[PDB]
Amino acid sequence: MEDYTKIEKIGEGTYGVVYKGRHKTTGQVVAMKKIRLESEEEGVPSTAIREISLLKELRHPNIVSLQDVLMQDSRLYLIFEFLSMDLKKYLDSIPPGQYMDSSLVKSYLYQILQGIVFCHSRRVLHRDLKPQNLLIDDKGTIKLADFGLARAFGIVTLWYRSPEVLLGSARYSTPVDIWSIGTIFAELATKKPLFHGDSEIDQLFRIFRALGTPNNEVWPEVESLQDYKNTFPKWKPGSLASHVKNLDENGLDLLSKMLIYDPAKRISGKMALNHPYFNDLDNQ
Amino acid sequence: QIYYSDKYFDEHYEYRHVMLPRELSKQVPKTHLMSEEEWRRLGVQQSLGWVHYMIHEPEPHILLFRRPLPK
Ligand SMILES: Cc1ncc(-c2ccnc(Nc3ccc(S(C)(=O)=O)cc3)n2)n1C(C)C
Repeated sequence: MEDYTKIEKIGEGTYGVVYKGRHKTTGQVVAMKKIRLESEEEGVPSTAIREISLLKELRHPNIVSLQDVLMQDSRLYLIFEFLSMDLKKYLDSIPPGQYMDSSLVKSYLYQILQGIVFCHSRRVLHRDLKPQNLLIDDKGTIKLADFGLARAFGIVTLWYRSPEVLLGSARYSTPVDIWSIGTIFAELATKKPLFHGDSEIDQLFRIFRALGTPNNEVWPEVESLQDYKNTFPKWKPGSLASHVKNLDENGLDLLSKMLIYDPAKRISGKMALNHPYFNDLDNQ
Repeated sequence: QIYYSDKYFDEHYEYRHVMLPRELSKQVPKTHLMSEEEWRRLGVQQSLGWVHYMIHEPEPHILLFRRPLPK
């Protein structure tokens, strides 16, 4: 549309190029995601523009509001509030020796859970959550970006992925986002990724080495999954607190509940918000 | 080039995975584990007695190895 002016590139997302821009009427600064639309078969209607319009109606202070949607010349433009920093970048600005302020960790996790509960209550998953998708303003508010874009289209990524998905489960649901928030919680505290694997298989082995190799005793039906093996290495459960620092006993309890193997037994977003860890929560 | 992981261990075995380039991966059997003679023909170089113990099907280029600890 003629209403906006590109300033500069900010990056590449999975789905297309992302620019910083200004609205000519309001003067507001925006993020503009360009997407080249794939050619489609005649007599097969597209869900993609329909599903994207639905996401425009999601409003919540801790998600990145999709302000508009344009279509010029078989290209789709998504317009968002511009935020100039993400969590990956914020963690990089902290020098060696320093750690993230204990109260700001709590605040951020609270905000993240608020946003994920909002999405989950409206039947919407992220599926692909990670520090690059968590944006921050200068005033210390944090928001999810790219919620529901995965479903709308598709048919560092690995570290935040859940064991359901890695072992090849037929189906998955809201618990995948909770596992990811788990691994991000640990990173906020320590500055470094909890499960720093070099491949799918190495990612599993790092999860096993910290939480125990799963069997049917701790995770019903796991031994039936497509990529389970009786030959995996065999580490015993326990010693999560040796992999993480700067968390009181509540923090460690919540974290361990976000990282339960069985999706059915894993903590929900609602329940996590009522956990004791948040009792002493702070201004901002 | 071929990349060799650091070692990790169990109560019973020691372990180590090896990542081959993707053009060699079409040469690794999609049906059976490999003899020490077989994996040396792909240019995997390490000490005697490592055993090819499993295949993660999504990553056929990753050879997983295992050797029993002595008692
Ligand atoms: C994939 C996607 N679609 C829409 C956005 C999006 C939405 C709103 N604001 C921003 N701003 C932004 C993000 C990261 C960085 S940086 C260079 O510090 O990494 C700099 C500015 N971006 N995004 C993001 C997640 C790229």
